[PDB]
Amino acid sequence: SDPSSINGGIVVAMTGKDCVAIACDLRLGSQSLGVSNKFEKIFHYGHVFLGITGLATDVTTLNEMFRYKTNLYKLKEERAIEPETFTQLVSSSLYERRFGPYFVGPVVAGINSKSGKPFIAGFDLIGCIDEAKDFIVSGTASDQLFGMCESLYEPNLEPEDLFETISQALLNAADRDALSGWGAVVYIIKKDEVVKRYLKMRQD
Amino acid sequence: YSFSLTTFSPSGKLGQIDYALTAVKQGVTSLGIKATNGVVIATEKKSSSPLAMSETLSKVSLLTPDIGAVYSGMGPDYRVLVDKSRKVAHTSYKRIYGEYPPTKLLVSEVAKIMQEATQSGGVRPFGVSLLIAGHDEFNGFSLYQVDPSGSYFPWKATAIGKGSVAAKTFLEKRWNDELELEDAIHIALLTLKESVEGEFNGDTIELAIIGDENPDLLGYTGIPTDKGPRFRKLTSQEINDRLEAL
Amino acid sequence: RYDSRTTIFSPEGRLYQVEYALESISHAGTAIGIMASDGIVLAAERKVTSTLLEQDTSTEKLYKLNDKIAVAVAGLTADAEILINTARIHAQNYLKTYNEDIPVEILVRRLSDIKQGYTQHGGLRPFGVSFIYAGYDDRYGYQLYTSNPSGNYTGWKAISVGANTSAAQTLLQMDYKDDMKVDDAIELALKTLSKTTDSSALTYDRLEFATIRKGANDGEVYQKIFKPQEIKDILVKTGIT
Amino acid sequence: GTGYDLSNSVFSPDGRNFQVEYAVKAVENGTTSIGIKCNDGVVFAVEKLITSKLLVPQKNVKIQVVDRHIGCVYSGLIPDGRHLVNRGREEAASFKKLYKTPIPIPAFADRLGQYVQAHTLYNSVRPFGVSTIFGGVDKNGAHLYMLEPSGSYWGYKGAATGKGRQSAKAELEKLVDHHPEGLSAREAVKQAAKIIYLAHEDNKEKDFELEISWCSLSETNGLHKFVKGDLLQEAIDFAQKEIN
Amino acid sequence: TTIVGVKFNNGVVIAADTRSTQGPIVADKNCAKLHRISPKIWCAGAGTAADTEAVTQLIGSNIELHSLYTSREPRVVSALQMLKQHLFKYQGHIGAYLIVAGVDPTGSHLFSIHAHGSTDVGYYLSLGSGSLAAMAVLESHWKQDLTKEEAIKLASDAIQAGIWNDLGSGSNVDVCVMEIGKDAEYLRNYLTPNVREEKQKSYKFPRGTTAVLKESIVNICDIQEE
Amino acid sequence: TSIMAVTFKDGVILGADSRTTTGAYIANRVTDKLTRVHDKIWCCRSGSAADTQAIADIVQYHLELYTSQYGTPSTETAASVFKELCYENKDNLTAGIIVAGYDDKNKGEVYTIPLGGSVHKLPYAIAGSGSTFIYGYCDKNFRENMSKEETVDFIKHSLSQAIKWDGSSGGVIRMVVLTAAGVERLIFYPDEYEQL
Amino acid sequence: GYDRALSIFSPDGHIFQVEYALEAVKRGTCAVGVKGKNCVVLGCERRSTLKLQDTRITPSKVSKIDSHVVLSFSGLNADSRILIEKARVEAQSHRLTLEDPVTVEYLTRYVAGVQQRYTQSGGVRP
Amino acid sequence: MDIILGIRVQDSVILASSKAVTRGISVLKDSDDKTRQLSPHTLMSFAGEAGDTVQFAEYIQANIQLYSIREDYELSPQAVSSFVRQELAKSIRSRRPYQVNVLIGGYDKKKNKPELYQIDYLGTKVELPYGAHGYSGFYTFSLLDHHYRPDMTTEEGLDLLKLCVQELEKRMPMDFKGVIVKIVDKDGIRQVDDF
Amino acid sequence: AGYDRHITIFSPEGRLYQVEYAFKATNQTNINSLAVRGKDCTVVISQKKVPDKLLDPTTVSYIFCISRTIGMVVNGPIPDARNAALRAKAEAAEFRYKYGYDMPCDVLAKRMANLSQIYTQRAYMRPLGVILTFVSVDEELGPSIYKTDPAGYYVGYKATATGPKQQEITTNLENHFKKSKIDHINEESWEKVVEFAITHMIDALGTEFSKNDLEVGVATKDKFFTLSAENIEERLVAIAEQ
Repeated sequence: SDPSSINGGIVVAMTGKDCVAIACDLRLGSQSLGVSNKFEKIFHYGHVFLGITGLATDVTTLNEMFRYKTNLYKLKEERAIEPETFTQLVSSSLYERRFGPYFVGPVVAGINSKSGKPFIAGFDLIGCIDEAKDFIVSGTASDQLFGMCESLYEPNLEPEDLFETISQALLNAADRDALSGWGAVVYIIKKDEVVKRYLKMRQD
Repeated sequence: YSFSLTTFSPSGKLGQIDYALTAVKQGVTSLGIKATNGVVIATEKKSSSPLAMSETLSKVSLLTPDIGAVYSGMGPDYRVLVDKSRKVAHTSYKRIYGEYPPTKLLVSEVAKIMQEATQSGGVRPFGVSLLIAGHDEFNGFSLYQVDPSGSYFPWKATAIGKGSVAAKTFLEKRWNDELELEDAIHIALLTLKESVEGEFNGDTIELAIIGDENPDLLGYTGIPTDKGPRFRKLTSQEINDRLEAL
Repeated sequence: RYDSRTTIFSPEGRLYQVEYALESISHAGTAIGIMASDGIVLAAERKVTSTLLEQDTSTEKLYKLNDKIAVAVAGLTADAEILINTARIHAQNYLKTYNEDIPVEILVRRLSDIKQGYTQHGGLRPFGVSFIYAGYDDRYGYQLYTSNPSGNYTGWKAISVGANTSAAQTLLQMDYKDDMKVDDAIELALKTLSKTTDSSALTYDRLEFATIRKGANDGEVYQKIFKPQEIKDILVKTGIT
Repeated sequence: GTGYDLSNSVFSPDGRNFQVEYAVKAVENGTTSIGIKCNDGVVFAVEKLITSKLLVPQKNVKIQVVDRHIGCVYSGLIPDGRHLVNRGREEAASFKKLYKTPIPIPAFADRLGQYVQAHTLYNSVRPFGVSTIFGGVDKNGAHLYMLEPSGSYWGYKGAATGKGRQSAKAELEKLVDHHPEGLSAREAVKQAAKIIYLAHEDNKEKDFELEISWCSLSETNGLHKFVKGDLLQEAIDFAQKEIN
Repeated sequence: TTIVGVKFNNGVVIAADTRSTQGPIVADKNCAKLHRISPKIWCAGAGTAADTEAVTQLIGSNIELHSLYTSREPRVVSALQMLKQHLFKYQGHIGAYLIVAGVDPTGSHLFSIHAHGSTDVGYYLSLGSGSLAAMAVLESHWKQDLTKEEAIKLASDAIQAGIWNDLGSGSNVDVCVMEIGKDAEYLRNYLTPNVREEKQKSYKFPRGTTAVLKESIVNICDIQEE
Repeated sequence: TSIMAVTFKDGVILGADSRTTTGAYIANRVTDKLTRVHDKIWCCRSGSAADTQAIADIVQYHLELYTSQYGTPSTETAASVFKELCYENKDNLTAGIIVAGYDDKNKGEVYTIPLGGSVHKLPYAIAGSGSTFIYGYCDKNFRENMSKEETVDFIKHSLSQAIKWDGSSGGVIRMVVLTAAGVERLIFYPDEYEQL
Repeated sequence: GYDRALSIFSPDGHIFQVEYALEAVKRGTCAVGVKGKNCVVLGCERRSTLKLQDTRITPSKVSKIDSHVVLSFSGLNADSRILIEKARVEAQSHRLTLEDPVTVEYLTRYVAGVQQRYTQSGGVRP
Repeated sequence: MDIILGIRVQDSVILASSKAVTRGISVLKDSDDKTRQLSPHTLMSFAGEAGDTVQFAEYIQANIQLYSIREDYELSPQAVSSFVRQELAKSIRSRRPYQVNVLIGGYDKKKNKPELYQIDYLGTKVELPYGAHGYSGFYTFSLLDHHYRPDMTTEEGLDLLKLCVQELEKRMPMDFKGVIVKIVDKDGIRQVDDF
Repeated sequence: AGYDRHITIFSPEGRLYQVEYAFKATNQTNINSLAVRGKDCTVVISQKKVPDKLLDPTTVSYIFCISRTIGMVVNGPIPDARNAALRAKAEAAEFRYKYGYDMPCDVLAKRMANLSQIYTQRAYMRPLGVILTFVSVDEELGPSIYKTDPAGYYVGYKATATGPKQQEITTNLENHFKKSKIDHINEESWEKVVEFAITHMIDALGTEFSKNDLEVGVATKDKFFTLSAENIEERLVAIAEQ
């Protein structure tokens, strides 16, 4: 282990043609002890989905913090935040406390209702826009994911082919990740609706 | 009663608010007309001496490239408050939202600076009522009036200042539900020539628009994915052009 | 004489400044909540209007403070603006800390202190805002309250603030029904608003409307602000237009 | 008139601040202070009235020193003038630490004028009510100012204030006439005394004590010091001789 | 990463590669290393990607605020001094390395600024990981006085050598040309040294090639009365 | 990086090595270390390059105020600002700065301000890391109240030995001449001064 | 008389602001206390303003500060509302310190304490 | 403290707390609680470093109690747990960090459902039917899957909990010298005497 | 009736009586200033009225050196004159080290003007009674004159004048610019632009001037200096001689 990611967790975001997906494992760990099988990494505010990897206490704290920040916006402008705009909001929350900083790697996923265009982003510890629209992965299996994703990646798969491609990438990676191995939930996100599908997979 | 910011009146309201309103009425005449692809904003300049440079007065000041303003009321209050407005717009809403703020949101910040200058007694509120027009990709072209009473209202066409009352009926009569920007620019000059005559000319009337994106003003190129300034200030020579064809 | 600052009382144990602050309220338009077990309607009237005042792009006398509690405003809109921001910020603070959308009581009680606080301490002006708080909390169901500018609260089955408080209250309690319908509650608000307001025809554009319901699809709480056209249609039904 | 005093920041319609004019009137009741600038120095003399004949003589001064080279004498209220010199010693001292040199006389003139101006600008303090004549010698030679309670200052060839300003400005006006050249600091010591002696016919009810001080580039090594002993007695004999 | 600047007569060019590495893994293959301070000031980032990104934004808002305030064109010169101050305050606890250059009425200027707050002027600069690999190309091939043409050719050559010898410098070259009294020309992906190699099988398969356990709809919108 | 300033009869001439090194990497090879803080007052910088720049700009804020309110500053006056700053920022900053200037009434005056910050009036001074290689040649070969040609030749030659014996010293030898004629720049290039 | 302000004393030695404060108490609902020997009963008038007033959610005139001390009020309802909350933070805090529940004798001092404080000062009304 | 467990069954929540209080090489007292009521149907056990434990328990106790009086209505266990998580996650960025880890059991009387929430020191809320911190969780988590069923009576949960005490005792050097077993039900919170 | 015993409390016309009594305090030293634009200079010539003979004249001034390229001429009273001069100097200093370049005539005048607004915004300071006029040749605007008023109103100018007899100065200037049909003086060295300002002022007032009775400040390109009495004297016989 490392001090910024003792409690693990993995999130993977891809782009398809006018669709995104995002998926995560559901294992929480604390050192070598696997604690809970149900505990989601990904949370959402309106129509933008966010996974937050890292030291587990800060995932929970920013889940709450972002909800407070998003909802202040929504009520005031009378309209949903968009996943282009939402990028720079993560970047400022993370940078406010550069000294003593949040230990997370959040990954956005989402599709605009003003372009119909998939937007994914990654951020580090004190935050950055990593504005690739290749595919964006974070977590303890960061190394593992960048290769598995790359191999499979063909741009502009149909949504239901995209579900095959991200679920497979995630499952292989997880078996070989020490601090995640249990459960999975995959979000297949479209403009119209958002379908959530839990996998069935091995436990360790 | 009338005569502290602290004292409520028998029928209510603060009087300092009413007196600050009086100040506006001693002002110059500014007016805005919403078209379906723009907002035109217009005002005049005066300075007493003709030995004065007129291109040094600030009264058409862009807050952001997306959002222009005018005032009626105190000249000093304008420069200070434009300065403050800009400063707040980047802190609350360009470091966070990541782009220059919405027309609705920015109008609320401006009202909030006023409001703080009413709460603290012995500190007068600003002498100005501004008109703040802008564009955003959600609520479209928009127009507001933000009063020194710290409240703002959205409007279709409006005028403020001394000549307001004469201008508003011209606006009722001459506004139609579908207009172009070019018919709005001519209606704007026409109405503003009621405010004064004997001195109205293309170098002393300052008129600007918040119309369509202009990449001409963007100043960097080869980036198609962003838009250019909505704002455009028309030069003295343009204002003369429009005044001849009228 | 005693019409000064807030520390000082009148020898009759009246603070003139709370009394005047009440009177501020009836110089901004009528605002009515009527509670029903099917839902709460909040209905409001515009203080004044012109033919080129835009009022179909936004509300400005109906604000959501959160996703289950919303407020109608009557009084100075400047005084209102700061208090709505403070209420809304607190509404989400409660969300962050407990993982529940804030109870109606905790939110009214907070704001009652705040109004009281500006009168009691320092040299600051009291507030001259009446907010009709209409909420849902899973304790008491449906809830109506209203708060005085004085900085206290009472729960209601119907209340009217804003201009023409006495008459608007009288017509409401005259035709009120204990169980009511949501649909009837909307009708009784137009019927009253007609006779109290000195506008010749009662137009959709002089109305804002929002409804808070759990009976428009259960399992969930739905806040439905009426758009201009929905308002425009319901006048027809009641035959004012 | 009535109104626009009772405050010390309130403008009058005439365009003035009344209360600030009433300051000058207090300075007029104060005892006579003069400075005669000289060609290689400055001489400050002051009329110190005798409250009763129980006063200790030459042990109470309205002369105070600032740093080690700048003379100050105030006319107006005695303690107000003290309070303003203490602030001045701290300011001269901060300048001195910061730059590792003694103050210029123009430097001090700027700084003092800001501290008087600060109390005319705010609503919770009474403006000062003292004039303070000061000066000394620097690189750039000798210089003399007189700072009014209004916070106004200019250089002077010669300056007078107090009850005796009527006599004193007139004697100084003869002094420039008889000497446009400068007048040596030595001969100005003997001069300083005569000026006070004639200015003491405006405070004739009481008796006085004459104290002379000086600061001269070549007869005091740039430093301020009290004039005493033989120099001080000669000036007395000079003033006594010509008054009769 | 690699960043160069080449001063020429009629302006200054700033080039930098698109790849961003955070550890031995590549964060992004394409992501901008030309951040916009003002319409006529541009700069590129090196070091820790987060520190450079934040700083540019922080200083950028201030120089747009300044333009409005001084009611005149944004100086490069304003920007550096303000930025330098900003950098000083952390005492080198912020890990930003930048090359800032621009055109203003004082002319074209090309500056280097370090994390410490050391500041330099040259007529050819570089900073980053791959700075030693580009620096060699500039000193040899540069001479004093150049046209537009030669400057743009020399700038892309330096990054290109950058990619081929430096590990953290990769992918494509993005170039921005700021000439005095003309528009900045943002030429995205001016140069590719090596295009993509494709994968040799199709990896898209039917569904049920990945196992499902439950299928659900999660909310994202408010229902009506239906 | 060796810097000097050396008085003579008609003035003082500052000398500086234009090489700036951060490790074995020369960060820049044509960045001079001559910084104007006033018309007749100039400063040489050695030590930590970041630290010295930051001190340097604040001395000018003071001396801007100094010119406007209090008449021109003297060579002495500016050198005191340096001493004050270095001393209070003992543990945050080590600045080796040589302050020198021309007055009319006093001629050229040289003050070295140490790392720790003091002030030391000297007829000739050398500071930095490149300055510990040229001491013995500076003492012997100098004479007071020189003629202008001779003073340049003294500065050029001392700094030429510095380059043989240190690696942080190099570039071109910069000089700023301060005399009553004005401020004059002078430069040499290595092709010339290694034949010495 | 000397009701123009709170801090100035009065020839008559009665601070007017306090006297008028009492007068205000008569506005509000009657409350009565009667002690037994094994009971205290604390009753209050609960005056009904209209028939539209809830009994569902509308506040009672009697408020428990802690789990064995009870409190009624008479006065300005607005003012009572923060007085009851301030009473309560301390009250609970009493257990933080001692690990003893709130003693009635310590509690009266405290409630009199917040009040005394407001009177002593000049930039608050009682 | 030296043993802390939580098992949640059909209609109750069961929590076990260490008796022993180990301070240096001496056990100063062999029969002390390490649990305090938050509410009449919400019970928080605590374990961790000494001194942190005692002042923290009482401080949290004061706050939940104060809310309960304010609203004159008791907060749901779900609420309570998020409150206790928020204090820990703030402390980890503050001057004085805690090492107090908690399990909060509650018989939710609004959802009519038993709930156990494990909360660690750093500040992680997890809903889980099991729970334990220290090196007590590293024995008894494994054990719990087999002998647990999808539900059982509170009596069968008591015996199940006794089995985890027996596992710990054998294989862990730490003494705790019996346990206090407190049950959290719909009718209050009670103590059952257990070996 | 309330409403100049307070800074902030408005009249029922929406005027601030107290703030306007500051526009009327600029007559208290009773001097006139003229500053005009040439084609490579900005000139300011204001009276130096040394009333008494007890005064040494060379310390009497209203022209202040603010910065390397910036002067300021004061009309109105001395105590506030000095406060205006330190703040503009203090700000000149701040701008250079913060933003790393010289300070233009606009940037300074706007900042002082905003500052005047702040002083009227609070009721914790007063307005000053001084009129400030900044003179410079700007780095890319060339000749610039910005008048900063006591409220905080500013407008630029081709020519401005200030003082009691300002109206008499104003007609003479207007007629010149009307007839010439340029916004400048086309004299191509500053020594004759200075002569031109002296020329108009003699005619307006009807008074001769002498060495002690004028003060002249000259903003030239990239430098600034205020002229001694003997250099002013050279100018004065240049007028007399044609």
